[PDB]
Amino acid sequence: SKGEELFTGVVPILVELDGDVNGHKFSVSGEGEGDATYGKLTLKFICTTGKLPVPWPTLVTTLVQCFSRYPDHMKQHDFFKSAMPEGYVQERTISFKDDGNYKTRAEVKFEGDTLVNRIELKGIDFKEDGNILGHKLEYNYNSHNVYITADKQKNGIKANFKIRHNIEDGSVQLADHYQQNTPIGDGPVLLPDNHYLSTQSALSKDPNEKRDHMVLLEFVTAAG
Repeated sequence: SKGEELFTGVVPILVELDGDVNGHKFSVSGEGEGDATYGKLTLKFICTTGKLPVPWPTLVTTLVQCFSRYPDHMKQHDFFKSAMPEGYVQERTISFKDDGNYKTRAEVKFEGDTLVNRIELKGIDFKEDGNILGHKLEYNYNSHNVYITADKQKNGIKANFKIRHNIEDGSVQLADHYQQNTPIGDGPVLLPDNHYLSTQSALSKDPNEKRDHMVLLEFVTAAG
C-alpha cells in the first residue's frame, strides 16, 4: 500500500540487460515511461553490442510488472508495488518447447524517481537451426495471462504462464514461463490470493533508427 504512492503519475523507466545465449554474448539498453493508473508501458530497446543473436519477441517478457493496473477491489493483492522503493528480485526459467531455455535474474527497484530493471540472462541448449537461433519468429506479439500465486516461504510470489510466439510458417513456438519474485528490503509486502494479469503487447520499429531495436507498448491489467 505504501509503495503504491510512487506509481500515481508517469514514472521514467530504465532497463539494462546482459545476456549470453549458447555463447553469444550481448547487451540491451532500454528507456521509457510507465503509467500504472492505466497499466500502460512505452519502452524503446536498443542492442548496444551490435545485432541481437535471438529474436526480439523472445526478450519481451524479460525486458516491470509493477506497472500493472490493479483494480481498486484488488489493490491488496499488488505484491509488485508494495515491495517498492527497495524493490524485488525477479527470477525466471523460460522453456522453449523442443528447444533451449532462458534463465533470468532481475533486480527491479527505484533509483531516485526512476524505476530500474537490471537483468542478467543465460540461455543454453538451443538448436542452431531452431526457431530462436534460426530467427524464424514473426515480429509481433500475442495476448496472454500471467497466473500469480503467493510464496509465503520467501515472502514473495510465483507466476506461471505460456507465451505463444508465431513462427514464419504459420505455426506456434511455445515459451513456458516459471517466475519467482522475492523482496530486496525487509519491509512489509502484500501476499496475494490466486489471480492473473491480462496482458496485451504491441511491437513496432522506430523508422529513423538504424541500430537493432524494438519499441514495445504493453497494457497490463489485474483480474480474477
